[PDB]
Amino acid sequence: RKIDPSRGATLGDGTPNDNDRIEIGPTQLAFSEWAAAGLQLPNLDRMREYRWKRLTQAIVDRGYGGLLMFDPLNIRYATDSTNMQLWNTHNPFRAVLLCADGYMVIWDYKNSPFLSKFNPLVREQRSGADLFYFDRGDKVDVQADVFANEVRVLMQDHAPGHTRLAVDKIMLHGLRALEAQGFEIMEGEEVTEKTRAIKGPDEILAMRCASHACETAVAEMEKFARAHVGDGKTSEDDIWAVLHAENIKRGGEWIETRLLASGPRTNPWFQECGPRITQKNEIIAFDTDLIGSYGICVDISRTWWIGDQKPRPDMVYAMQHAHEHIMTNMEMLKPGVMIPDLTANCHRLDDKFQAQKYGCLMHGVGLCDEWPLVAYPDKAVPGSYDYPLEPGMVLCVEAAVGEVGGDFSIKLEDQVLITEDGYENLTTYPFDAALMGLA
Amino acid sequence: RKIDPSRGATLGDGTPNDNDRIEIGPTQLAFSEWAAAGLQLPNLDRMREYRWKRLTQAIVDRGYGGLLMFDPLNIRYATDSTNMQLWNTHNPFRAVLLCADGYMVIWDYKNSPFLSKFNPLVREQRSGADLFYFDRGDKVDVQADVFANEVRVLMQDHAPGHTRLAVDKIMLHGLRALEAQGFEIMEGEEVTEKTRAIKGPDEILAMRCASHACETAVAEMEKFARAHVGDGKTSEDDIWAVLHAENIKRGGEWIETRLLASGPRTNPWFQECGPRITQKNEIIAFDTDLIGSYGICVDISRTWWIGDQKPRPDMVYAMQHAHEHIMTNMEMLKPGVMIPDLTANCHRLDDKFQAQKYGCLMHGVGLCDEWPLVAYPDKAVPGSYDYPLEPGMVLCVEAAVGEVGGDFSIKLEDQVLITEDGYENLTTYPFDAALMGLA
Ligand SMILES: [Fe+3]
Ligand SMILES: [Fe+3]
Ligand SMILES: [Fe+3]
Ligand SMILES: [Fe+3]
Repeated sequence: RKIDPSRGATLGDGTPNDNDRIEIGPTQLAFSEWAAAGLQLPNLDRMREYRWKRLTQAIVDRGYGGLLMFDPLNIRYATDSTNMQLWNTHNPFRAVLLCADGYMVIWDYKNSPFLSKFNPLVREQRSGADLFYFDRGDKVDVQADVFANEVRVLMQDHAPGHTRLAVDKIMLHGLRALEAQGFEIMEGEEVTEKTRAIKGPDEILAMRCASHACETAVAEMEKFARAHVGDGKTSEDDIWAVLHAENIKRGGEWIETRLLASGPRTNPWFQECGPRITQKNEIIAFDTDLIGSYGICVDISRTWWIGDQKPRPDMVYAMQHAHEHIMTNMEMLKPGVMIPDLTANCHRLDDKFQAQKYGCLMHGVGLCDEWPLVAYPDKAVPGSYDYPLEPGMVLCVEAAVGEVGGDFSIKLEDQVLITEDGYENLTTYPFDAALMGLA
Repeated sequence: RKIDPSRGATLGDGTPNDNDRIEIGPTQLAFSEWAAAGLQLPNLDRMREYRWKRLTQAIVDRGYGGLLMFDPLNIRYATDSTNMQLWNTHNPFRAVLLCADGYMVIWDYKNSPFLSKFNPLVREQRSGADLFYFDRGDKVDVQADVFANEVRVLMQDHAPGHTRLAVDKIMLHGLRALEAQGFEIMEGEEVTEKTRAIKGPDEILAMRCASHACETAVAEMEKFARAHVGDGKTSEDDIWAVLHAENIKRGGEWIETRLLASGPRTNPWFQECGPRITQKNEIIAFDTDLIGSYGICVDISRTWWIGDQKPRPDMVYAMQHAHEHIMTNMEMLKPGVMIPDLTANCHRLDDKFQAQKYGCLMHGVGLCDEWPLVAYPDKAVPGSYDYPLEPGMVLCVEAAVGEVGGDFSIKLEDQVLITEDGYENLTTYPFDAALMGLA
């Protein structure tokens, strides 16, 4: 019956206290750690209502009649319902229509209409939005017309007079079928990215929980790495596997990249975690890029020195330079600052680090990496992100620091909330004391 | 610095014996187990040439000038190059163009041109194919035109006279820009799915290795589950986490679904792995849906009974029925058989299992789930997959067996190669003896 005997009919996040329920979420392990940490749990019903209201408002503000979503991350934002998320990312079997009057319909996997029933804001569970060759072979086009006619009828009933339908991403068969029904297809991502960019109070609570769980998982990985690196057998993959397992054990969902590398494989950055046998007296740098508990992305980066010797002075300087970079850049953060002014006033990396610097100095984060992208001045494009920061935005602040042809790089990154009058760094994970020149 | 001291300049798959190399792949753990199991390793160079030749021929055969791929799994097929695959699945930053003359170009993440340089069949490494709102904000359109003009010039030089460009999936800004350059956009998935459907000799060797690694990882998971289920603490997530870690430790890449469930959460099927505390004397059913070593998908399902008591008779019957289903259907497999004849002649499940049966009785598999999909008679669509099986195809054979309103389901699934004369079941994982009604 109850999954948590110490509680009544509901868990702390308001969901049912029922070991046999369909809905998943954080494990008892995660909840125990969070309670011991004194973290306030999100109320999921209020969270789901917040997102839905805000997304509906976004449609209305643009004078659109609706938004059609095939990206599982947008579907997750709109409904909080998951279904084979990773398979869904490259197999578009799922769709959500949200109309300007708030009416929301999901076309789900035929076999699994029950996966969104926990959210009453999802008014209908249908099927048949899977318009790709694996699922339908030479008969995609017939179903594309069935599906587009369904969307037409829903829009006639729930957004009469509107011809503009925003779509995040759709297969060409789907696009043509919708256009044949008389829709003008608008850019759906411009709707979803800007909506998702402002977190409500429950999303922020959810993120604090996910962040705590992610930092716990990383601490397990550090413990494992410092204990086993340089034993002649332990690989990058061995270390990284710890993060995978500890995330899953806390109700997390997946990891977006393979960004953990050791020794000379840290420079250039973006070499992937693999079989390399790790060594004593070497750098290990990683980036969590992690979809964690409550489906919230925790995106932080740390660089470790592991060995009996001291790190080289150039490693210490680089680490200190990287730290100075993100602390200076996050100090720019407060409501009302224009994104291009972040670009213009950002901390200046030394010349020898300019060539291999990161693809941005900041980016948004929520269910994954999100709008905005804050480019360095030499890559920034005029008229691309002319908007101010607002309370409720969350930005990761980045530093990649390495020389061309060098044998190491530093990667640091913290996750930062915009508050009413400034910012709050959510990330508490320590910086390697030897690399920081403190030890 | 060799990663394998017992070898010369190359590893057994022909790749460099170099601990510090960029290229990732199977771990020393995986290679060690495969050697002990007596498995011949693929030659990756010949594998990569096989795929590239076959895909180029597919373009030529259709009278197209090129194939443009944004799906990371098609990119993986064409180049064997990974780059944040999971991030890529829902962030289309990457693109590969293959022209009718075999000329092949990748547009990669700006910061990482080196990630595909190990494959000399990739002739150029460019950037700027990232046409989505996160990456470019309100200036996607400008870059979409830059990108489309580059594709035009390449097609002019390497497929002159062709206007037909196959595209698997592209953002609408990209579609509009390509059509503005005079391209007729063809269905790219019809090209990629049919090409990937036939595995060459080295791909089959890679799949044998991946299958062995995955089966090893599942055996670790089974050991964990049988030792810890019913301790009042161990969750579905705890058990599943073992598969995650053991896959990563062997050079695997990710898991596509969350299909592991315990007790009453197995019925209906497609309930996701979650926080449920597992119980003694209960069914656990799961589906690996796993992207494993060498990036090969291993897609198998097993159902376990764990407890001091015997399974109920209806459980044993359902298991035997499920096993009979896949063995009977698998027996249909040999070259020349038309896919809808598989549909027409499949084993018939008992009436009480029909309503909740699986979405297909078979589907292709390679780098992930692939064409064809073999539907049950009541879902099959005429003219959707009118094609014969061929040697080198690999099909998973499925069984979901459960009653409406029931408190358990069985899920069984094996991965089967089509041979010159018939079939070869690649899957050797045991079936639960107690559920099979054996002492
Ligand atoms: Fe990151
Ligand atoms: Fe980041
Ligand atoms: Fe499966
Ligand atoms: Fe399958």
